[PDB]
Amino acid sequence: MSRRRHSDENDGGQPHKRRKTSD
Amino acid sequence: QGTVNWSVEDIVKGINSNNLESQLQATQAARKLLSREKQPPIDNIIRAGLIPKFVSFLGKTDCSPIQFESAWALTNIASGTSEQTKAVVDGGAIPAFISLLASPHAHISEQAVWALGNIAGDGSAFRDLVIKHGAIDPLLALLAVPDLSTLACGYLRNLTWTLSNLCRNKNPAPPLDAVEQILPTLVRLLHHNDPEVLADSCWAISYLTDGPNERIEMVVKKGVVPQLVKLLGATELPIVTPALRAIGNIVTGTDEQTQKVIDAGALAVFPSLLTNPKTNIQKEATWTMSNITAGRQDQIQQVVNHGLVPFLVGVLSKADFKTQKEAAWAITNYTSGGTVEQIVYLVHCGIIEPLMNLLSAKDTKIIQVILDAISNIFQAAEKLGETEKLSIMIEECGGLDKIEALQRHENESVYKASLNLIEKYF
Repeated sequence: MSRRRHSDENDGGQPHKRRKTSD
Repeated sequence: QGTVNWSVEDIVKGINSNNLESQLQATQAARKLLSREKQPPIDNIIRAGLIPKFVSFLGKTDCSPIQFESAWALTNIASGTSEQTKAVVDGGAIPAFISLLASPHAHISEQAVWALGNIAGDGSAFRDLVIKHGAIDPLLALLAVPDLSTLACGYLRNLTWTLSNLCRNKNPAPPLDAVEQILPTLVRLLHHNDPEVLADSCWAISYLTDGPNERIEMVVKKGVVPQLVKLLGATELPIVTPALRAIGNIVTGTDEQTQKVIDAGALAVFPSLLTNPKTNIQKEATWTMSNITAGRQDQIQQVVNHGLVPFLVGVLSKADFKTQKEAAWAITNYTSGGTVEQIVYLVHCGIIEPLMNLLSAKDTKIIQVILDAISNIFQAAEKLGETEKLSIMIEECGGLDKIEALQRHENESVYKASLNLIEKYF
């Protein structure tokens, strides 16, 4: 009766990309 | 001040000058535009046709500063929409960035790591394209040191982040051989002491275990489960969240994979997780529990032994609705697979009243789920001849009122389950 993650949910909300605004 | 707030027009003029220093100065000006707090003019830079120039500058071994400035500029273009990332890839940036991974200049190598992570972060196609161009070997070589602690913090964090994007996304999942290639380095990162590295390493593991049993097994066989359980108890929410995500993913696998989670001691952490002040943690934890109660009777027994049934009663009684739903699933699964004795224990812990109260929900499927659980519990009472005591317990807390009403519910399945319960026990 195991239920995997629903296809309509994201993978946890972490940013996919990052812009570098400082050094 | 010299390279601050140039117009795109002026940037183009400098870049088209064929004076390398003028080009460097203009590339830095572009970098600063693309690095500003608000609304970087990414499309304007793309429209000005600058990407091919920036890409060419990546190859200027003789002028490391323009390599860095252009890598930074390109990183930021690639950080935008899929169309903006595509523009960078279309300009030939992938192999050029991979070549820079070997740079003697750490800040340049790091910038290339970052850019490649943005590209891979776009989706499985670009992820897989970065892999085909051969990024994994040089990326892993940068981490091939005796002790990770010798690396600059920022550098290591960027490397971990880019590696996690290479583990990310499905349809399709990353190539099996790429995953196998990355895992040992990932396992090592999972034991590092920097909170940011730990968080991203856990995220990577969560992506890898979000898939069929074969994908889960690749990770579990590396022996990381005990470390994941340790991270599950971390103080930092940014670590607990991905650790729990991965543990939950693992227990969607076979009963043997689930046992590894139990054996590693994960259940002792659930009293805290199931009362965690972060709504999402309670929800994820209860979902995880529902997949554990879908296991074997000996695994349900361990849930019992760890005292987790009262915590499930708690969540059913009071939690965010999404969490209460996972709780309902946990109970239905439990009652479906449990022994008579285990099911009876459920009732003694007080499951019945909060189950009945949830029948007032406007969610059709959880009514089905709850009605299923009640059927299961009744079935267990039958074998004891105690059906009457349950019927009364259910009527006393207002449960019979709710069920009878559910005969004029417009869903077919709840219609049947309702009348059938009445017919049989009321």
